[PDB]
Amino acid sequence: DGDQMISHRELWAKIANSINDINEQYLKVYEHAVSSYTQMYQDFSAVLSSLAGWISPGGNDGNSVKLQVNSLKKALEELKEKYKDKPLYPANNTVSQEQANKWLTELGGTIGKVSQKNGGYVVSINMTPIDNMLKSLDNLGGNGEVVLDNAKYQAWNAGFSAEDETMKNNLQTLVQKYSNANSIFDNLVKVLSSTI
Amino acid sequence: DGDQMISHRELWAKIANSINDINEQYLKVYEHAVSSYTQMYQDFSAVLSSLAGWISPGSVKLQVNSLKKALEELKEKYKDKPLYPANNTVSQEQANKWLTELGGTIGKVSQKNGGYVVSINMTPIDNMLKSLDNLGGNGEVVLDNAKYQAWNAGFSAEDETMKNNLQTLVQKYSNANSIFDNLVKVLSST
Repeated sequence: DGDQMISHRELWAKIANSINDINEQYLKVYEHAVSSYTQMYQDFSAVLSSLAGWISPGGNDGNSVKLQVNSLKKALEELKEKYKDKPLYPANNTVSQEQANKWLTELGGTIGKVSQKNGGYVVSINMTPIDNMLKSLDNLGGNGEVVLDNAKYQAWNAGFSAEDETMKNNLQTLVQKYSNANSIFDNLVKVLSSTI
Repeated sequence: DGDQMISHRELWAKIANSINDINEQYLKVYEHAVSSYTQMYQDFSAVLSSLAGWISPGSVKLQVNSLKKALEELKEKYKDKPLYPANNTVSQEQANKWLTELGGTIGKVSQKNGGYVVSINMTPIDNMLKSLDNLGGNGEVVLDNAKYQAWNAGFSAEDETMKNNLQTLVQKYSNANSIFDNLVKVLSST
């Protein structure tokens, strides 16, 4: 109904109510999701740095690689256990199942995963790239340091860097979605100051 | 002021005026800048599609004068085909607003007259012309195999910058439509 009148003063408060609702239920949700994933990937970036001390030349001739997988497996698993309790959304407590499912679609099923903490749910960080690394590590043969000829170190590192490339692509699109979310908020502010 | 009454009908009109303004002043500006830069690179493929015939054994010999006549023609065709605005000029303050939005790597603020435009940054085309210079030669050059790889690597690096310059603009434009789409959605039903 277009005849419904509203004061300029009532309109200012309704705008400030909608803006605050958006920043609280959309902007700050997107920012913390980006926040949690960079810090997750930053800790994984610390394991790639420590990977240098876990790979040295080995073998009879010396062309091969001697990767201590137990040290690398230990670091990737501690990274998993660190972020079981650090979800993308929400930042505090839990929310309903459909609220966790609504923000799973908005963020992406690849980046996040809906989990129940008993009663309430969260959108936890999807650790599929890390878990894919661990089982490929688990299949390398032996339960310790493995001598990897350049042909089969070629195959493992190609898949290891791919799961690393996945988390970067995941972080890139999460950063881009937050960039557009801030731009939608910015435009939504200018469109409403247009009324006065 | 604060006590003046407004109808829901008047609010719809003030919002439709802004969505129209955003389409004319933001989306269609992106649509033209993407197209104008796309036409240039598609024309740059000329010096590219002719590179194979301009290379032959000598060592390696390269027709630099032909490789240079075509690049200097590419700058002439887009000397006055700017990225923003599509027509006439704008303010310099208005032009710098879009130079930052599109990045100083693809745009370049120029003073056409009293007004300003954001022209296409032909620095990669300039970069290749200056290294085609340093090669020397009467009009055709014969190069050591070590330069031809050194030169062809840096030349293809300038083409790779224009390729990444284009798709970066293509994704910035597609994200602009994504912002406009969701901007209407939350406004269509707040």
